[PDB]
Amino acid sequence: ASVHGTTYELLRRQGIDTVFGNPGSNELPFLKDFPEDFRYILALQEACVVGIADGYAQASRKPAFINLSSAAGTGNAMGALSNAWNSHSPLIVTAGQQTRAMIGVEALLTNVDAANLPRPLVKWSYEPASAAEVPHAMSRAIHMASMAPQGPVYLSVPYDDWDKDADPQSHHLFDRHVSSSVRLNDQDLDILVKALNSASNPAIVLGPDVDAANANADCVMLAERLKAPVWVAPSAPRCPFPTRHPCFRGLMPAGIAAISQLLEGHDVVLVIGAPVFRYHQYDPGQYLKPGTRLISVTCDPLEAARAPMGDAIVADIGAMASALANLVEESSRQLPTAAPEPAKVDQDAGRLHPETVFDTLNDMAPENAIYLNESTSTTAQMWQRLNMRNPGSYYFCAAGGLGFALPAAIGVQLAEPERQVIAVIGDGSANYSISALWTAAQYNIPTIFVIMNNGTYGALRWFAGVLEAENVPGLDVPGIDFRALAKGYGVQALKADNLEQLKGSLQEALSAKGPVLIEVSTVSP
Amino acid sequence: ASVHGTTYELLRRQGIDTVFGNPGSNELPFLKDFPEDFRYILALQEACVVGIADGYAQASRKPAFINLSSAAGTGNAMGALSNAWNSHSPLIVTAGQQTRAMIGVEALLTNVDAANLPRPLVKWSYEPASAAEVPHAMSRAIHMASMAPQGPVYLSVPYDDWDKDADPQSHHLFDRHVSSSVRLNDQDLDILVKALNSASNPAIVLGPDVDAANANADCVMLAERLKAPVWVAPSAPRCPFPTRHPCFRGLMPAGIAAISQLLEGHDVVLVIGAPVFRYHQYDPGQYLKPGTRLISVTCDPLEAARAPMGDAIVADIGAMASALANLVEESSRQLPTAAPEPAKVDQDAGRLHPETVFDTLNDMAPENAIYLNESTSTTAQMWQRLNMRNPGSYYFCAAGGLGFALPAAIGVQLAEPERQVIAVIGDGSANYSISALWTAAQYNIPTIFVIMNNGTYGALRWFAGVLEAENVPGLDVPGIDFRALAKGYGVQALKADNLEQLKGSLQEALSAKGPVLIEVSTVSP
Amino acid sequence: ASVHGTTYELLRRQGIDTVFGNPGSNELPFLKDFPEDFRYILALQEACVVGIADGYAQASRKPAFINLSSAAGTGNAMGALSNAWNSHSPLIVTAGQQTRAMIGVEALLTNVDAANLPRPLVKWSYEPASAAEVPHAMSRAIHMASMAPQGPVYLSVPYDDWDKDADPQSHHLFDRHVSSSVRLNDQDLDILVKALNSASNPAIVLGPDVDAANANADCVMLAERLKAPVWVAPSAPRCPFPTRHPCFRGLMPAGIAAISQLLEGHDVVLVIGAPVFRYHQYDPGQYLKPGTRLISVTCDPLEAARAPMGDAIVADIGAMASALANLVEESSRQLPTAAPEPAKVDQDAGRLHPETVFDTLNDMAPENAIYLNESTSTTAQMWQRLNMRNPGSYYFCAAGGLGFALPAAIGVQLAEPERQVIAVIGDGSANYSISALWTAAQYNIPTIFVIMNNGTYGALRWFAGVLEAENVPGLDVPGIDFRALAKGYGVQALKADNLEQLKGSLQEALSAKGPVLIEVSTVSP
Ligand SMILES: Cc1ncc(Cn2c(C)c(CCOP(=O)(O)OP(=O)(O)O)sc2=O)c(N)n1
Ligand SMILES: Cc1ncc(Cn2c(C)c(CCOP(=O)(O)OP(=O)(O)O)sc2=O)c(N)n1
Ligand SMILES: Cc1ncc(Cn2c(C)c(CCOP(=O)(O)OP(=O)(O)O)sc2=O)c(N)n1
Ligand SMILES: [Ca+2]
Ligand SMILES: [Ca+2]
Ligand SMILES: [Ca+2]
Ligand SMILES: [Mg+2]
Ligand SMILES: [Mg+2]
Ligand SMILES: [Mg+2]
Ligand SMILES: [Mg+2]
Ligand SMILES: [Mg+2]
Ligand SMILES: [Mg+2]
Ligand SMILES: [Mg+2]
Repeated sequence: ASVHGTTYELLRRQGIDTVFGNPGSNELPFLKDFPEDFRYILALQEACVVGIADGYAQASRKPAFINLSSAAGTGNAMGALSNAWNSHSPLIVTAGQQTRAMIGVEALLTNVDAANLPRPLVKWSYEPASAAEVPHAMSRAIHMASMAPQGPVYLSVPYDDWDKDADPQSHHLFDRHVSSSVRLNDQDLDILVKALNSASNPAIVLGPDVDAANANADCVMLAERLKAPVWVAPSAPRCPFPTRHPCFRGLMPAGIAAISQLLEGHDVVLVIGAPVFRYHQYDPGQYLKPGTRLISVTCDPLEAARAPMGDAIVADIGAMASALANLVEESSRQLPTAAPEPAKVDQDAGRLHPETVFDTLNDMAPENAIYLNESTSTTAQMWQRLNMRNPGSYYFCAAGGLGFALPAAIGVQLAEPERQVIAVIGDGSANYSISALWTAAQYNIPTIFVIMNNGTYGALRWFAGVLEAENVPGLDVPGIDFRALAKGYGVQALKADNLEQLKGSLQEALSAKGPVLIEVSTVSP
Repeated sequence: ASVHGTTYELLRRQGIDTVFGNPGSNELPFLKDFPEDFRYILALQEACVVGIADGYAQASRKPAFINLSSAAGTGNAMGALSNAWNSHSPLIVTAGQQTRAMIGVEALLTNVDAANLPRPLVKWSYEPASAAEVPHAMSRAIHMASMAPQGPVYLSVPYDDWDKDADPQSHHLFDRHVSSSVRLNDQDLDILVKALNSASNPAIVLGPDVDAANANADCVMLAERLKAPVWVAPSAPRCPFPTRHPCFRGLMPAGIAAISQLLEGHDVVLVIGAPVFRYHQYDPGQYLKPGTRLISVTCDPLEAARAPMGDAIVADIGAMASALANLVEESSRQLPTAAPEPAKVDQDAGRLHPETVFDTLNDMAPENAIYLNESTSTTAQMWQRLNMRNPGSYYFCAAGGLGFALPAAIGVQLAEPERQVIAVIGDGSANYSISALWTAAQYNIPTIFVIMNNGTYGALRWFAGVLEAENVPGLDVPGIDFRALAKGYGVQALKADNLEQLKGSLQEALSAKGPVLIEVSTVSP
Repeated sequence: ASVHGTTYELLRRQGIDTVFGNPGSNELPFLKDFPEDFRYILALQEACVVGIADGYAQASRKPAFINLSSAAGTGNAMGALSNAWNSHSPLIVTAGQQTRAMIGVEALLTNVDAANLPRPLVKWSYEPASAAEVPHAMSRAIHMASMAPQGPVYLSVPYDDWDKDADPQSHHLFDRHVSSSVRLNDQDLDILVKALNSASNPAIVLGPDVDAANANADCVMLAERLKAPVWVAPSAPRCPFPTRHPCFRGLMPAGIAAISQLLEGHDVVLVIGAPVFRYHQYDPGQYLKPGTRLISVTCDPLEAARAPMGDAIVADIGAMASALANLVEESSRQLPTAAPEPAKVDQDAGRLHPETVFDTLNDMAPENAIYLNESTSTTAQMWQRLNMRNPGSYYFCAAGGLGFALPAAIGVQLAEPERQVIAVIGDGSANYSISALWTAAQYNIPTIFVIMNNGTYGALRWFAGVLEAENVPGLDVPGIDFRALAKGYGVQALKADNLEQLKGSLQEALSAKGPVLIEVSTVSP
């Protein structure tokens, strides 16, 4: 067998059947004789390639495979990799390298010091020392991406390797099963369970690794047993809990003082599947108030190490959530009562308040819709206004890197063909990965894109106001016609200048057979 | 509180009470006002500092704290860090940096790009962005070193940071408890247990993380239940099993073909706490023979990812070994019978055969002796000839880096004051970290050093023979007087030119009140 | 031809004929069939290997070639590499890697992520992607080490590469000539010359790259023409000027305020071949006083970029010094008058003051002696008391990393067999690379080692006093018998407890046929 044949067999035996890519010369010897059982999903720029693959991996809860073009292709994707790192996305990023005979002279397309290029945004980065090593290196990449804490990995392959003879002993790679599905030993788990049972006023905080693990239902059971309020950890990349469940208390503010104030009076705070904590704004104060102790369950040693307070347990979130939910006592305390309905903001017949948009989406979207958020000034209102009953219903750029949601929404829709994906994206954010629209059109992936057009980088104007920072340049983005951009890439386009038009446009989009972009005229901050 | 006061409080609250170091200018502001409850152990060169700390950590099964002098001090220790990486040794390596005001100009003693210096031999490497961050960074270092898979970490601290005011919120760091004491979920563990119970001819292979976890006794129970032979994984850094137990089969040869041949006919091979596998010599063939399947339990994702065959489970070795030992059925098969006694090699009244030395050590040493090995051509015979009944009885440089055993033997003896440590070190190896002897003398740490003097780099002569490599320079090391070196550093010295003298010297050494070096004249290969 | 044959031919065609090494398994296929025209110099630990090679390179003014054993060997040398980086030493560091077939599994002796290991202390670091690339990679290493600014480089080679067929086109590598012997263009050089000619009170500061370039005599001519005082830049690794020439003003204090004060009243300060500046102690103030402007000529862009003041020119020091010396006008100003003789310190019949030792060395040593300094508390007095008329007469650890002088003195003596080398080394410093003594004995390299024994880390006690730092541990190093250590490694040993004995010992050492160590009892600080 050739290295080419052996590598594709390894991929298929490990459950990989799709290649997300943008091709180049160094990758042609890999992509040739492309297996008939594999799919290739082309995107027009590498931030888009990786964003699509990322959405696909996060929604499918399995690794996604990517193929990029040497250093420049890899480099174009590095902003996307920053998000993937923070979301623990299992991405296998491969890039083609020059033929071994031309690497020394640094021929055009040589990826110099290749393994260092994507650092520090990958768990493992490597270029094999010989062609016959390639299948083994691929095996390492697959497992490194897939083991807790999941994350992106990078493999660079000289293009002449693919046609070389494989080592017959590579067959031992094909069916390897590697598990990190582990939980705290019985003795210490019993101690934890007793602490939870004994708490007088427990609280629960959930992060994105809960949704990644599909631990949502177990966390619901845990919250109901403990009769505990449930918050989502700040800067949330995913939604880990049904947002209209009686215990739900919403998205935590991303500030030190704000969080300790919210947790005041709670004697035990159990954090599951989140960093402690992904703060953003400078909001100095106490990490916790006197009387509150914190216990974190995380899949990531780096998270456990850097928490400024609390105990921690490093384990698989699925295994831990299931064990805790099934072991804790049913508290005799009263179940928390549901948060009240959000207020209806006054809305005239002109430009749309974001609150109006979210209320309308919630009214019209199917109950199993999936939302993506890259409308950076409206996140708090989005979290209050969308009833998300099911797992896998929300994605937001985990490192705050714009250019995620547009392509990721296409990958999510590919992963979940029966769930309508609706990406709510600001006019500023829409540009970073605008060419991803083409992939939706070409493959007829029926994502709906809602562009919130207020003509400005609103979140930055807000932060500038907070800083009392005057005379900041570059905050306005006038003069973008999103319907024309959609037409440019072959996506049906609609405009909504008022509520009547928004309702009409959404009705049309929800009944469409392909992707649709709706440009919404929203109020200026 | 100052950063100095807060950091020492964090260290003591996290169980650290000893600093292994060689001091420099950038470290004086850390070392001043040294707490009266802490010990400082000086060594004269940094390979020695780190080797001592490494032995101490491995034997104590807890992190050891190191303080080195900027880049040059760190650099002098990097060979020692290579061993520590391979042995999963929990080492907190700190180094002083220039004052922040002088870093930009690159004043003398500036550690440039400090965090990159010890890579790739550390789990985490960092320099804090401000003085008030230092305690938090130290907390991260402690936990990163201590979490599975354990390993060395690096923290660089500008010397002006220590006198600055600490953040009062740093108190939340002091008592953090972080656990990685995890094992496979019940459902999948039951599957594993059933596979072991159903095996017709199981075999067990154990690596150093078993001894690190003190899982030895549980592995004995497991082997007795399964009625399975037990091998030690190749290139063994520690001894994970009693070497005269009936199931014990010794050290595996470090070759691909040799290992698959040894495992032939075993249907299930369970590897615990080892890489799969730390081969050395080129010995091509099948990774496993038809009919053999392999299951690896490892604490290290990097090990699980790179195994060329078998399934893997990434979990704590202590928790897994205990669970397996207590869950498996007692097989009705016959218990394996003990390996026969080693042959007595013919010995005249002249220079000592290594076999004679090991037999004599085994005869005379206490049953709870601890051995270290850096006699590179005699390892196989050492493993056959020493009855090591107890955990923590053997150490060998885990990355094959010479200069480990001499200082490590001092750290081990410090960790285990009631167990006689005997380091068996070749004449070549003895030189790498020779100045460590001084620390044994100064602190009266009563390690016994047995120098095997055959005048040559014997293992290299052997490998050259294997390669049929002629005209290799640099293989002979004549003209070293080890008694004089011992005298130079204040250690009692004895010579053994024959068996009578070896017995006399060992009797003297075993009754001595301080460290003793015995130079043994061994046969030339 | 084989890669082995082709690589040794490249080395010899590029002027390399000596390998400094400590061998290991991965290097045996390189070292076998060692060419009869090459020398191999063995040292017993890698800090010693690199120190010896460094002294050899610095004194010979040409690259030195080193061969180390995988990661652990490389790591043991990293403190030595820190000095080599700061001294711009052209060192070609090679290390053996595992066979390509065993790299993936990370067999024992695999150097993981090899090229990152010596960073940031090398100019270039690399592992070739195939065997046939090895000669080209070696060519790159040779030239990278040798081009201005000179420095260490690193090449990792899988051991199976050596026996493979070389590319016949590699012959084009053999005779490549690469020059960086460049100077400022005529127009701008004329501007510089006019500025120097027009200065009313110029001063000159010289650094180690002057001595490396053998630009010393040209700098003497320049100073005589400009009638300018000459200082040596702080933390001096080499001596760039005759120390009894009338213009000489000595070693600058390594402090910001001290230097600007010394330069006050000088309108133009010309710095040649030094960083601006290698300060050490914290001594805040003005970088330059009003009225002083600075112009730096440096071979190193990194130095030019980081200077906090002045203009800079990046060019070859030899070419620039020669051009300036020959272009400037002869000033009608009076030539500076020579510094007065140093005072004779009172000396009784007991332990030696360092001043006495240096005066005695100056009295007894040949006029072409070469000194090395690792007596850290006595540097200022050494610089005042040794008349060093010739180039290449002084070396001091350029990054302040101890363990340099003892091995470097052996390399310098090998480079300069007709010039008596005298290394003055503190009792503390002597231990870092003590085993280097063996190389001097084995190859009969007649270096004289003068150990200044005061029982303490004196420079650290001094700095602690400056910090008013109390209760610092680890500052005393009692109980070392240096005569016994010398005997241990086969070097003739003498002791000097008083001046009479010092004179007798020096007379004996200067007439000896081999290396000699003199242990001098010096006064305690
Ligand atoms: C790749 C990238 N570039 C720039 C930013 C900075 N940025 C920017 C430019 C924001 C404004 C986005 O504007 P929008 O139109 O998408 O949404 P809002 O008007 O609701 O803020 S929010 C923010 O953090 C970023 N996060 N990521
Ligand atoms: C730091 C370092 N340098 C060099 C080596 C190479 N090496 C060397 C030099 C060996 C010979 C050791 O000789 P010895 O006298 O200690 O023992 P034997 O004579 O029994 O081999 S074994 C080996 O791998 C190494 N492993 N580590
Ligand atoms: C590799 C390394 N380790 C530690 C130091 C710290 N250090 C040390 C330990 C000094 C004392 C040297 O003592 P000495 O006996 O050689 O000389 P003095 O007594 O004259 O200071 S000076 C100094 O910077 C260093 N520079 N380099
Ligand atoms: Ca906007
Ligand atoms: Ca030997
Ligand atoms: Ca001293
Ligand atoms: Mg258990
Ligand atoms: Mg699907
Ligand atoms: Mg490094
Ligand atoms: Mg379970
Ligand atoms: Mg103890
Ligand atoms: Mg010109
Ligand atoms: Mg010469």
